[PDB]
Amino acid sequence: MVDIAAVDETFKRLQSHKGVLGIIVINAEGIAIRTTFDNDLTVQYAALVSHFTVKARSAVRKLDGDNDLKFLRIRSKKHEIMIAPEFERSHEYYLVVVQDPSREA
Amino acid sequence: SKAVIKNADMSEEMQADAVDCATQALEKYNIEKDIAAYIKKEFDRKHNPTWHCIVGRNFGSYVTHETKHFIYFYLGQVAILLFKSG
Amino acid sequence: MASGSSKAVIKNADMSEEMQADAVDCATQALEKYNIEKDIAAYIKKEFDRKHNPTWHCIVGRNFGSYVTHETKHFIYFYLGQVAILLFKSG
Amino acid sequence: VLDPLLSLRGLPDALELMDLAINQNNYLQQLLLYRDIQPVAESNWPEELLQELADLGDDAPRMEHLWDWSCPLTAGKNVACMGWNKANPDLLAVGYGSEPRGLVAFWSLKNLQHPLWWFEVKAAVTALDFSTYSPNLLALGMYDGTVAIYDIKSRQGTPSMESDVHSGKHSDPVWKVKWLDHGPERDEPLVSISTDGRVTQWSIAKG
Amino acid sequence: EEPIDIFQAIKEGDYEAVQIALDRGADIEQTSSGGVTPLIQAVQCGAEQAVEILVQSGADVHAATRSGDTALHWAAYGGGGALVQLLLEAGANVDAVGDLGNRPLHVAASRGHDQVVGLLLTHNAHTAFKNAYGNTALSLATGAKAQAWIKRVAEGGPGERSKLAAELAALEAEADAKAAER
Amino acid sequence: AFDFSGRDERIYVAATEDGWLHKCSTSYSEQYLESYRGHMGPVYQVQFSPYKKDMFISSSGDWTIRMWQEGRDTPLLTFQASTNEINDVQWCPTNSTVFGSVTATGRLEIWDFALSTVKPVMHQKTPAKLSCMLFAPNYPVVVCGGEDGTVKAYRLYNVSHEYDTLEEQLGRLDAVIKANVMKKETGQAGQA
Amino acid sequence: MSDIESTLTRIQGHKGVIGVIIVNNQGVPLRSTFEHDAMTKQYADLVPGLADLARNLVRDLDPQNDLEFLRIRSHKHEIMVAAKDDFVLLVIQDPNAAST
Amino acid sequence: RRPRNAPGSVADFLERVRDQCEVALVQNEITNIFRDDLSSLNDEAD
Repeated sequence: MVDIAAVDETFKRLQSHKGVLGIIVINAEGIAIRTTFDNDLTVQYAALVSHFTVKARSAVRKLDGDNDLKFLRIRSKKHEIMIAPEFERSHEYYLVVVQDPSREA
Repeated sequence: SKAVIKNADMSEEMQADAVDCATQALEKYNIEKDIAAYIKKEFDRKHNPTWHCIVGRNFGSYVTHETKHFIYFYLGQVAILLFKSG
Repeated sequence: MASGSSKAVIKNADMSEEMQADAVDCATQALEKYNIEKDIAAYIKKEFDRKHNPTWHCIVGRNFGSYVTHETKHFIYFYLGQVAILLFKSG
Repeated sequence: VLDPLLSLRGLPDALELMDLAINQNNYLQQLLLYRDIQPVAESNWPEELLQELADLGDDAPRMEHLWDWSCPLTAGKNVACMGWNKANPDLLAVGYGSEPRGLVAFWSLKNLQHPLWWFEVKAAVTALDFSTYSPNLLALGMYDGTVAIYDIKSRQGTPSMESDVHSGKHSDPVWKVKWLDHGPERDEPLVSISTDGRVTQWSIAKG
Repeated sequence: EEPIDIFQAIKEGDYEAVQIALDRGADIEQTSSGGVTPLIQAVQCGAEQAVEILVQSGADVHAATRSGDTALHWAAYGGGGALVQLLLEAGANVDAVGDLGNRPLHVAASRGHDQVVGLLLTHNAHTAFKNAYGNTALSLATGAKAQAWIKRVAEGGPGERSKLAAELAALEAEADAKAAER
Repeated sequence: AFDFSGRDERIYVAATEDGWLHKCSTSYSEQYLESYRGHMGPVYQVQFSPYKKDMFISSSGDWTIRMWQEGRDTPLLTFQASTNEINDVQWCPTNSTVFGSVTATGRLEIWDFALSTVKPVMHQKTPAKLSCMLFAPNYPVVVCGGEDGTVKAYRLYNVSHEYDTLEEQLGRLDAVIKANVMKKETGQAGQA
Repeated sequence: MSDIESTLTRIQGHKGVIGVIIVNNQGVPLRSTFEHDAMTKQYADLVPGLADLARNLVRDLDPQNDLEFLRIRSHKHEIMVAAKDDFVLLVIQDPNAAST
Repeated sequence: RRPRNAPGSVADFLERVRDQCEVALVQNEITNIFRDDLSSLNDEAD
C-alpha cells in the first residue's frame, strides 16, 4: 500500500486544529522528512528541536533510567511548539507541531 | 549525532580523539563557549599546545593551522573547529 | 540598506586603541565588499597579516563560542550590528 | 525575616499558571468526553410516558454531571446568584449570600477549588449583572437595598461607587438588576427591582 | 490477454489502459488493501482524465475508504480545483462525513486550499459544522483570506455564495486571459 | 423580577409577590400596560422567551411554572410536577421547547414541553436546596447553585437544536402551543 | 503571603502532584515539597538547564520571543516548568492521575 | 513511502502521537481564552 495516503491524512488532521502554524517530521539526525514550512525555517526548527530533545532525553534518563520521554511542548508568548518523540531501536523520530495558541477561530 | 568531518588536516587516531572529546564536551556542557573551552584545554593536555577551538552553528573563519593540526566537523548540526597555532 | 553606521559594539579588546580602530575599519570594509563570512574573515586575516606581523586568525559569525590562547595585545571581539567578529594572533 | 518568595514578583502568577496546569491535566478527560474526542405528581407521572422515554433509548434527552465549582471559603454560603460575563462566556461571577456577609467569587474552568478572584461585601448579595459594553463592570443589588458597581480590572473589594439613601438606596432587598443594551453610542444604565415596590433606573454618568 | 491493472494504469497515467480495463470488465468499485476505489486512486494521483473516465464509466463519486475519506476529500487534499469541480458536478457530497466527522470544506480549510474552499462554499458547503475535535472550518483555515471567505459565507449564506461564485469565475477568467497572453 | 421585551426596550413584564404580572412601560410611569393573574404565590422569576417575544415563562413559589402570552391575563399553560417551590426557571437557548427549573427541595428539572407539558424530560435531585441556575451561552451545560455554596454543571443530551434555525424553532413552538392550549376563544367567533 | 500559601497548599492538595520546587536564579531551591533533598537537588540542577536551553531555542527562533511555560511528558512522570527572570518553578506530577 | 509496519514507519509514529498532539492543541484554546480573560479586558479599558 501507499504510506503517503496515511501520512497525508495524519498531517491534514493535525494541521486542521486552531492556529496550527505547521508540521514537521524529523529523523534521528536532526533532518526533516516532511515539512509544511519553508526550507530555512524548517532546518532551524529541525536542528533546535533535535538538540533540545536529545538533551531532554539525557536528563530524563539520568533522573530515572526506567523512565523515557514521551512528549514535549514549549509555549512561548506568541507560539507553542509540540514535540512528539519516538525512540525505537530501528528509528528515532520527532513530530513538531507549531501552533499559535492565542489565535481566534 | 555522527561526526561530519568537513575539513581535516589530521591523522585518523587523533581525529577519533577529537570526535570523542567533542562528544564528551557536548554531553557535559550546553554552551558553545564552554564546549570550546573544554576541547581546547583537553587538547592542550593531550596534544602539545597551543590549540584553538570554535564551537557554534553560525560562523565563517579563515585561520592558518599547523600541518596535521586542523579539523572542522559537524556533530549533528553544531560546527566544531580545531586548529593548532602558536 | 540601513545606511546608518552600525556602532562598533566592542566586547573584548586586548590590543592598542589605534590599531583596534584600524581593525574596526578593516571589518567595516570587509563587510562592505563581501557578504559571506568566510570571505570577510579571509580578507580581514589577509590584511592583518600584511600590516600587523602575521599570523592572525579571524572568525566572524552570529552564534558560536570559542576559547583560544592569543598573543598579548593581539586580541579583540566586537560587533558591527548583530554580527560578532573575533580576531586573535597566534603563531 | 523576609521570605525569598516576596522577592519573586511573578511568583503568584506562576502559581496560578501551575494551578491551571494541574486542573487542566485533571479535567482533560472530562472535557475530552464532553466534546467527544476518542484518544406525589412524580408517582402520578404516566407509566406509558415513562415507557416512551425508555423506548427512546439513547435518543432520550439525558444528563451527565461534569464538574463542580466548590471552595472551602464558599462552603456554608447560600449561592445567591450567578452570571456569565457578557464578553467572557466561560467566566461566572457568583454571589454567595443568604445581615449575613456576602462573597463574590469569579469562577472558571481553570479552577474548580478556588475562584480566580474573590472579594467581600458588607452583606448578602442578591443580584449581579455584567455590563454588555464594559464586561469589567459588575452591577450588584445587595440585600440591604444598595446598588453598587464593581470594576474587576482594579481587582479591589471596594465598589467603584455606591447608592445610598441620599442617592436612592432601596429600603428592602434588591433582587434583580440588569444593564440596558440601548446601543453603544449612549450610556448603559441599570435597572433594579426591590421588594419595597420600586423599580429604579440608574444613570452611571451622574453617579 | 492478462487483466490490465486499473490501479497501475491510473498510477502511470495510462488512461487508455483504464478505459480498456473498464470495457473488458474490470471492477470500477474494486477496493485495494486500503479500500481505495479506482476513482479515489485517480484523484490521489491527480489523473484528471482517468477521473472523468471512471465517472462516465460508473465510478461511485461518494465512495470512501475504510476511514471514511472520500474521493472529494482526497481531491481537497490534492488542492486541484479541476479535480474538485469534476467531483462536484459528478455528485460528490459537498459536506461528506470523512474520518472523525471531517467534511470536505473542513479539510480544504485545514490545508488552506483557497480554490477548493471557494468551490465548496459556492457548492453550498456549510461552515457551521463541527469536527470531532471541536473546530470549525474557520478554525481550520490556515490562510487569512480563506478565513475571511469562510466567515462571510457564515453570515451571508446562498447570496454570498453566488457572489463568491461570480468572483471565482472572474479570477478564473483573469488566469485564462493571462495564460492566453503568455 | 422583571424582563424587558425585545420588541421595545421601553416595555417589559414585572412579577409581584401577590401572584401578579404587569406589562409596564418605562415611558408611562403611572399604570401598567397589561395585567396577568393566576398565580397564588410569589412569582419568583419572569422572562420573555428569546424565540418569541410576545410569549413568556414564569416560575413562582406556589409550586408552579406558568406560560403566559400578551393580551391574555390568564396563563397559557401551567406546569407542576411536584409539590415543591420552583425557585427559578431559565429558557434553553438551544431549543424553543425546553426550559430548566430549580425547586426549593433541591431538584434540577429540564422540561421539554414539545414532548410533555406535565413533567420534566430530565430530573436530578440533590441533598441541598437549589437557589439559582443558568445555561451556558455557548454550551449545552446547565449550572445550578444553592445553600451548599457549590456550583454544579451538567451536560444535556438530545435537548439542543443548535444547528436548527430560528424559523423552524418558532414553527415548532407555535405547533406545540396550538396542540396543547385549550380552544377557549374559538366558541365566540361563530356567533357574529 | 496568605494568597501564596493558600495557592501552595492547594497545589499540594491537587490530585497527582508529586513534588513542587521553587528555585532561585542561582540554582538553589528556595522551597521544596520533596521529603528528600537529594531528588530536589537533582531536579534543581538538571531541569533549569533544560529551561535555559528552551529559552535559548525560543530566542534563536525569534529574539523578541522568550520562553513562557515548558511541559516535559515522560512515561511515568511529567515535569512542569515556569521560568521567570528571578526564579524557576519546577514540579513533578503524575499526568495519568486524572484517569485514577 | 516506506510501507506500513515496515521499520521506520512514519505513519505508525504519526498514528501513535496523533491523539496526544491533538489533545495538546485542544488544551491551547482553553489556555488562550482564559488568558484573554484579563488580556482582552484591557482593550475595553482603553
